[PDB]
Amino acid sequence: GGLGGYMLGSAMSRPMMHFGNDWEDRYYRENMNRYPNQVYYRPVDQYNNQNNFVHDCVNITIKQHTVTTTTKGENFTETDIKIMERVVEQMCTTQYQKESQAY
Repeated sequence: GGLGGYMLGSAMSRPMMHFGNDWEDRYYRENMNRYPNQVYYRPVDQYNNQNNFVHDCVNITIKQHTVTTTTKGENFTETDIKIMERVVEQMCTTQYQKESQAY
């Protein structure tokens, strides 16, 4: 992620997400193309519970996406970070589910 050990998953379909209010739903519809469609992570063998994996997958993926987006001149607000937190969490979850069923 700038220092080693993370791997990049295949791209996943962006989910329909409902955020519980009109303004965030509209915001989401308009801004969702700006958020990742793939996750960075560390091998599944290296975590105790899916909970950690997910937590880690999320901060690292988002932080790296933030460096590549920022270099390009545009910035994420706190709302961006919040939403990104949720959707990257679901995607990391699908990723854990997928990598662990390696049997």
